[PDB]
Amino acid sequence: RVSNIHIGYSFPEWQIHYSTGGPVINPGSAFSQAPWGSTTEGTRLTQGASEKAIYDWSHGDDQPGARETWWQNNQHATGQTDWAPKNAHTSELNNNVPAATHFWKNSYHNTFSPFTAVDDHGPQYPWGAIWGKYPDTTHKPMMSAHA
Amino acid sequence: GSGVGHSTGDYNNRTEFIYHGDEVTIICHSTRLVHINMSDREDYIIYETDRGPLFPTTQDLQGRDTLNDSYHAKVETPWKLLHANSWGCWFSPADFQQMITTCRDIAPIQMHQKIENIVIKTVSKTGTGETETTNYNNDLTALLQIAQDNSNLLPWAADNFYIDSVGYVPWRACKLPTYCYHVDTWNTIDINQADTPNQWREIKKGIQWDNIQFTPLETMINIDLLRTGDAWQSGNYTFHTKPTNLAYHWQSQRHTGSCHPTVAPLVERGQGTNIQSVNCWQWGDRNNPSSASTRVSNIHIGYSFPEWQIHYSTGGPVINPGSAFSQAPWGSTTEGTRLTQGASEKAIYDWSHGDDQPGARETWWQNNQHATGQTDWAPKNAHTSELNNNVPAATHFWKNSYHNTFSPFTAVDDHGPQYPWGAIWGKYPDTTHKPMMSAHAPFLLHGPPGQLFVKLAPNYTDTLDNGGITHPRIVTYGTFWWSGKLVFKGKLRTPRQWNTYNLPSLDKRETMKNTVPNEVGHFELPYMPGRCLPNYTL
Amino acid sequence: DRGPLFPTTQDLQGRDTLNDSYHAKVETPWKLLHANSWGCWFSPADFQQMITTCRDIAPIQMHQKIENIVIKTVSKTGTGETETTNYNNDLTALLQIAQDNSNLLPWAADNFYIDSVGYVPWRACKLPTYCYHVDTWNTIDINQADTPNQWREIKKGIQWDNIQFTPLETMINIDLLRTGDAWQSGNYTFHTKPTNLAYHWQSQRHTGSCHPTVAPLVERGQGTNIQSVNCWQWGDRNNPSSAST
Amino acid sequence: SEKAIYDWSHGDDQPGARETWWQNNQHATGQTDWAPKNAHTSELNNNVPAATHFWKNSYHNTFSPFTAVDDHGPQYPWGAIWGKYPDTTHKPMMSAHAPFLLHGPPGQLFVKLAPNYTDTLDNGGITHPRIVTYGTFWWSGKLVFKG
Amino acid sequence: GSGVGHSTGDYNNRTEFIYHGDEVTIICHSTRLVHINMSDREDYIIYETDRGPLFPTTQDLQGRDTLNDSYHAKVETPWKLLHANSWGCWFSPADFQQMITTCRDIAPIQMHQKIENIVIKTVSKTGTGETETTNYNNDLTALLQIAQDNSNLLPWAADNFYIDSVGYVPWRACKLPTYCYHVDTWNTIDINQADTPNQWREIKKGIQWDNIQFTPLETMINIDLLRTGDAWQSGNYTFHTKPTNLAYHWQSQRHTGSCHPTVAPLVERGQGTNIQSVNCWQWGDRNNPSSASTRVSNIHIGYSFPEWQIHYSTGGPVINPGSAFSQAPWGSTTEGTRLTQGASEKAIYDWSHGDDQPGARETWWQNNQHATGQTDWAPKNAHTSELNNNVPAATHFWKNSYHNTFSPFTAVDDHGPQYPWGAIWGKYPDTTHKPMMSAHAPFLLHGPPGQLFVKLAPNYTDTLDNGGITHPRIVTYGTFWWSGKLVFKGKLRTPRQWNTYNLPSLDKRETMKNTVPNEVGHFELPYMPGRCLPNYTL
Repeated sequence: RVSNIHIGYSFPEWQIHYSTGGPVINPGSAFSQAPWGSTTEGTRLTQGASEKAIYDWSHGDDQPGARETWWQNNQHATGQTDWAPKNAHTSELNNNVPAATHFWKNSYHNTFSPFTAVDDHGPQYPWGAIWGKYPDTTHKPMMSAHA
Repeated sequence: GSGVGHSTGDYNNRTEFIYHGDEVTIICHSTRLVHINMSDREDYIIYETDRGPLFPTTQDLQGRDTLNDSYHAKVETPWKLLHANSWGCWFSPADFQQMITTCRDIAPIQMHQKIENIVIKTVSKTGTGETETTNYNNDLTALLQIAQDNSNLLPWAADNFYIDSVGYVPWRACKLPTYCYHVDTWNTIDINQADTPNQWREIKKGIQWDNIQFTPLETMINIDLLRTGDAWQSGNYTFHTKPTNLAYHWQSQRHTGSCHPTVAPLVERGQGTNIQSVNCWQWGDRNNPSSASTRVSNIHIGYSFPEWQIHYSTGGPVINPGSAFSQAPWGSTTEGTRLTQGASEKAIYDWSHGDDQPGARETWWQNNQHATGQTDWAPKNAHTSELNNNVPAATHFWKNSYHNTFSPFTAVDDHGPQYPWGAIWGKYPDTTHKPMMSAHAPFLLHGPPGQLFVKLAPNYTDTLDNGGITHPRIVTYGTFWWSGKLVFKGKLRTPRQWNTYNLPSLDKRETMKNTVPNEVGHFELPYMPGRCLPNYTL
Repeated sequence: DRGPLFPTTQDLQGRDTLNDSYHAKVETPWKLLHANSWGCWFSPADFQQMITTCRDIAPIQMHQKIENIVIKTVSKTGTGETETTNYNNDLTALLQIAQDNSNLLPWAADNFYIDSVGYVPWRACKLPTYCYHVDTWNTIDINQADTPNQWREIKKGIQWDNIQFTPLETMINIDLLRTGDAWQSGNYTFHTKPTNLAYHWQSQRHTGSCHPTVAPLVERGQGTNIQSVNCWQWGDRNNPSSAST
Repeated sequence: SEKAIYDWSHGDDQPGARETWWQNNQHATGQTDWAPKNAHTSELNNNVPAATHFWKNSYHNTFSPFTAVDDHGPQYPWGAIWGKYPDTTHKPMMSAHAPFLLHGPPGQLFVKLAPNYTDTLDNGGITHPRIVTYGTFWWSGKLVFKG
Repeated sequence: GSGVGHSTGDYNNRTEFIYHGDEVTIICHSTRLVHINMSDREDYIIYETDRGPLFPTTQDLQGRDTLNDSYHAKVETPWKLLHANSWGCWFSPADFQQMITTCRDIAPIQMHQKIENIVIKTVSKTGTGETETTNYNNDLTALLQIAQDNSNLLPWAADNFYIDSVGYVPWRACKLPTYCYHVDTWNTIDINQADTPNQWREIKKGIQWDNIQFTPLETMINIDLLRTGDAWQSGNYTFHTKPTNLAYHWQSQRHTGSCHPTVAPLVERGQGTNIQSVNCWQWGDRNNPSSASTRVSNIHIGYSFPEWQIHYSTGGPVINPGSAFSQAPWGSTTEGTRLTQGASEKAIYDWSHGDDQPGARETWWQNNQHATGQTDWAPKNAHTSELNNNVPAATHFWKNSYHNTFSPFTAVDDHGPQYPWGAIWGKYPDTTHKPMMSAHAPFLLHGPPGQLFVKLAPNYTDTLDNGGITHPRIVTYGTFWWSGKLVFKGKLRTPRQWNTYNLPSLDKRETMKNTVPNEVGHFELPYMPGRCLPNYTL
């Protein structure tokens, strides 16, 4: 049914950009893999632009001389979850059900469009950065991937 | 005076066009009689739904059939929702033609609305058997209760996406849809599986109860109780938005800018020749040939998108729309082969909304046929590795791909207003990134016009026991008169060309006699696009 | 016509169809004069002066003039071999000038064909003729269901029903000038943003805090990345914690 | 990358021929992202991906809300200084050639010689000869920049 | 400054639409380049003319062929006449569409005009044989002489009935017709004779010399001599007239008033039945049946006239027009059988006026096809002696008569404006009884806009002898730029109906591509009627 906007967008993930400085990750949008069966214990699905913090005794860690890891799947954001292997597209949208041909299951594409409403990570305690810096470029980013 | 026997309002449904230099002010009046009856229950309820019709129970279509899922979970309220959001509510067919002929762009300015001439009465069946007699007699002391939600505390259900609104025809009575809104539920269908391909399976299905949000209207907003002699005023509402363009754009990326230098033809019906060697900016490392196909440009008009993109979300599968464009250049026609590819859309509507006969639903499929400059259809595009004087090889050329070419350079354009059935306005989501443009309603609002809820207060019998088991109530219905005024402003249109235009008419699929009433009074409102006249983009 | 090097055959199976210049225009008797280009306003040393000494720049205001108008006619009396031509003034003759301020006419001065006033100040210049596109469908199908590795044209031609034809005479006021009078543009003020005159060399791995390392002890020695550090990593990954992720 | 084709009237050495200058944009190395060289993998964790779950050769559009990017900038001699926005609901975010996009661009200036007819113009349309005429005028302009 | 090398004017040809509430102000600018050359002679002359082509020299068609007489007698003057009277002069096709779409009625308000940028030059042929060379070189001292006739002392020749006016296309050069006017002559042809029937004979033919009136312009009005550096102003002219209605009327005498009482149909596609016994005013002594055919009415719409009425006058045979109406209800069609009966008219026009190709003349026959309410065609009417409950006998009924039913009761309606070629205004005759309405031009004026005369002063050689035999003069021609501004005012039109209109377009006989220029630049202006939209009369 028609709608004015779309919530979320697929992105090739994890996108490895080989740049002039070296390979990097190009992030996708933040979302929870919980609707798809992800859990901290058991099978972990990293797909949601999840991130891990590595920290030591000086920053919020229990014992000296070791580093502790906290992996945050962003588990409360379930409305934004769009994961490209699960999406499909068909050629014609009508009263007929598509054929085996004219249906494409497995593609990875970037659906970010003028219609997409999306949402960022937000503040992460303790370890998240509060602020960040814009680059000076003709096109500034629309939103931040961490801070 | 005021009381039982004095009328609280009058009937005004008519439009006004105020012309001053380079400015048009349209004042739309709409008055409708609304037939309301007692709620199915006095309680809020929350329930899951079935999948829907034509959802697969088997693997035989191997998942391609799962687009049919309507499954969801809602909280249904005793309240009814009354909104005017649609074009056919405010305009008659001749008023909308007047607007789209004489105006360049338009925006809504301010709005207010009223409810008055409230009548409530009860049904008493004394028939006691065959040849049964019913009596309809007033309850002078009885309450219609009205709640306007100004601060938008309640979830937004009035988007006109189910075309449930006040009627289009002024002299007919109307009925309101029941208000209800979604609750959090996971619906995740896996059509692509590692172990077992060509299968579909549901991973997580059900209501998520832990964080569920349940909001009654009683706790959120003040409710006004009205009797037969008093009336209700909305107050003024002011839109904050941008005008929408009433002209369609025919120019593609090769219809804009300076055209390639040519040698004019000497005779009649002769064609010019492109000069081979010219000064040009070319893309890539290419001088030969320097052609209009490859030359630099500041912008690009249109973008490809995977279409139709089926997004399997936490709530279920959805369509992720592409840009609106006409498939006519590729041979699409309403009759014959239909190409749905342009982000086309169909309206389903009934006798209450612009339909000819009662008891049936009519369908209007709009291919957006005037927008031919924006048309970009991914199977037809290609890409090559090197752009130079050489023609690419079989390798280094990719024909069939589906990609999203939306970039910083793309200039694109929306659907625009659709008469009768299109929504006038819509609501932004609150997210860090707001959408750049709307896929249906021409105007997205941060605060949209407040939602207006209407309900009949219950009339109990004498047997209410406080225990909960027996709370009968006497059958009751009511009617009230809804008035509203919406003001638009726009820019006056003047001829930019020598030759005559094609002024907005009736789509070839419609004829004039089906627009006017019948021997029995049946007629349907015609379709008109909000953009019926061409103009230059750049 | 299509243009040079457009395929007439299927031998290159559609890959050759990028060469299409086909279009449809309305050509006007008017000539177009614009200064839009960098080489018009700056000399090579002036542009070097600017890009050396400035961070960013934007245009502010502009005006222009036309004057010292001379019009004359050609008279060939030669009547055969050893032909003589005479160039003599018409004192009463008109140059007509139209400035389009409200942008009612289609926009043809983009400098994409590099047709502009000359770059060299001491040389004479000639203007391109003004013309603009009309609505036409050109749709080539290089990807077909029935017959692959083919190309076919679906819709080709001018769309006459809604066509727009705008003369300058009806849209804008035209000024007629004789040899003694001159023409002024009036002032024009740009509204825009500055553009940055510095290029950026930093990639996504040249920005931000660099990975912690152990500095080299000797000359031409290279530092070593510390294996275990505090970091924010993408995904569920501590090992290795690298500048890549 | 883009190439300019220009003649003696515009910055060219010899008359009667056209010269070509291909500009690879060679100073902008930080922005370089070339799709055949990028890759994406399914899971990002301490494990190295398998042969499956790694996709080398794809071509996708990674433009996202997070991307900071940068345009061509001014090109001497031949680059356009300004350009025109299209009127559409979504205006482009940045220009692919001219450094400055304008809503109203500088007005277009049109020039024509009025016709000088002979005495034989017949009003019928068949014969309207006109005497061969040419002209010269001097164009002056002043453009002000600030930076 | 001013002199040889300074231009005296600028080119403005464009229209402006000023909208204020219920009022429209249209300001039309028109500027044209006029090519003028030396007069055929510097003297006035007076001469008779031949009959014309296809006039009978024999009795074989027994007089029916004598309608072809063009015979007359004129006084031809060296002056040329320049008038803007026509619709196609002031409006472009899109401007006229804008007007007739958005306005109810309109009238011209004020007008002024100019002449400037005067160039005069001479032709010198030195070729002296084959391969001849001509030189075109300025005479800086030479005179264009201009005479505006404000008081209307000269006979009125600018009626645009020969469609000789300033050109319709702004970018093309124009040429003026020579001014000349009739002198008194008797032409009387007798097609009905007592002695010898089925013959034709001329009684009195020739110029009547005794009372003849000969008026030069030199004696009547002041003449302005202009050189290349000076320019000419008209002064302001103000029209005094009434607006003309831009809506056509479809209602006949049986489409007006209260309709006969009927019983509505119960089903779909059923038709109602007229109630047999009703209260009515009937004509005559008649109650049975009381039918919509016979019932009283205050007025009558339309009148029959003998048509085509050929009036044999003292000047020759003429057509006496009937009222304008459509023959479409009777089965007339442009293709197929054409019925000319409605006071229809044809325009003959050339490349200079709205025609596609040079060297040929194109014809447009306008049946007035939107006016169907006024249609009264005498062969179809009948009359009977008694009007009562009895049906008339074979006697007392007259079928085939041709009579003029114009009466005090008749309401009738004129042609209205015809684009491009119709005259805007006309001139009243001075007679004791002025006509009630016009047969062509929408506006009849007492003082019409003054006639403007233009002439090149003669350039003699040195051989002028004062004896009259030798007065050679050097071949000279000129060009000047004519500017004018005509202001119109009218009433804004608003929708009176629910359903959409048919907005003014292009006649089925025209297509859009013939309106726009060609590969070689050939195009023709489309026909539009000034009344393209319906409205209720009474």
